[PDB]
Amino acid sequence: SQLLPIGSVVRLNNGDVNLMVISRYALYESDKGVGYFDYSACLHPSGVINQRTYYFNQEDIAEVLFEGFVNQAERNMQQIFEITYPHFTIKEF
Amino acid sequence: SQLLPIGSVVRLNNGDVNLMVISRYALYESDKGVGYFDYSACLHPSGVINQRTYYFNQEDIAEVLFEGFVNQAERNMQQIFETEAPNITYPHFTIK
Amino acid sequence: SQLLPIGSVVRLNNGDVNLMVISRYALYESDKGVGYFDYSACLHPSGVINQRTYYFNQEDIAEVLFEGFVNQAERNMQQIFETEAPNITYPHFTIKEFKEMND
Amino acid sequence: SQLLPIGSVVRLNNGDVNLMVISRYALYESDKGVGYFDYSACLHPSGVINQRTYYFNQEDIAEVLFEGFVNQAERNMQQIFETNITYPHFTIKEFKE
Repeated sequence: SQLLPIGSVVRLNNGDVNLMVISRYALYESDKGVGYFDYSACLHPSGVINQRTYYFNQEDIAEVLFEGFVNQAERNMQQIFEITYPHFTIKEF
Repeated sequence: SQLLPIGSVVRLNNGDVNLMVISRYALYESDKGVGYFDYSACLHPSGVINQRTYYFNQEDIAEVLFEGFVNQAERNMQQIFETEAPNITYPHFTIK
Repeated sequence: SQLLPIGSVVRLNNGDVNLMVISRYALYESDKGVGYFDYSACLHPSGVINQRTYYFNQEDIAEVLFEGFVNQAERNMQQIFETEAPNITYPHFTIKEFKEMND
Repeated sequence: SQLLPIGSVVRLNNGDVNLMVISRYALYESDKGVGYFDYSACLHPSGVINQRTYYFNQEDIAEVLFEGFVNQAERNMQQIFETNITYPHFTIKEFKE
């Protein structure tokens, strides 16, 4: 249960806007190649109003402002969670 | 605060999946033209791992399983949502 | 038809790159709330190889280099633009209100 | 100098709506892995209003209703493009859902 559920609202260590988790273990094509982050996020509370997705990891989260829905499906999902692509950092993003 | 905040999880009438709200007053273009749906959502808890985006209105919601975050940023958008709601020129699409 | 159709390539005032309109009346979430710009734009001719989106208003266009497709679908949308333009409740953001990159 | 420039509005085979080219040689992640298409596009004339992105190849185009802006920058880019992504070339079948 190390990963946050989707809908969780967080703030990064160096950020003035709030993000909301929309996926876990999201892939990201980059100049180095196709890697993976821990989370993909949108801007809160505007939401998905464009194609701009934000990527970060748990180390980048400064404060979990709110945690998403955690029913038995989310509990079973994180159990299945516990990627061959490289692990990217926000600097790479 | 008539519209649910993003991150809320609901289920539509005769719906077989749990949908998590990701945007509100989402514009949708069809063959008829361009209209708006009250909400936009993705699958929970799988999330936005693809691009299968779901669109519905408030009258299509059967059960509100979870309510999203409500901070001061969300409260201010709800102030805009009251004045904007009766002034939306875009047509209102439906699921039917 | 005050707003340009999507695909229009313009150069902004004090600009350093070419931008193609990819949306009209785009919402922008800032640290001072959510507002709207007249256009959102990507880079020309590179396109959307990354997510470095540009935002501006009609008063920021220095020169319109190219106009996009104008079909009946685009004409039907401009019919909604004229009526909704004095009815947008969202606050009108300006480029000066934020960091003016590539400007 | 064969790829359509950005801003080109086309209709695909059995395409119920028109799409505007927003980028060329775009990577897309499928079950097989990371593959590339000839084009990535948004809906027309709504533009990029969400995270939805439409990917297709040149063989899927039924009609080019309109071609985007072409200048020496686009000509030099097409010359550069003619001058291979080392990725599998995906088809519109990878987008089953």
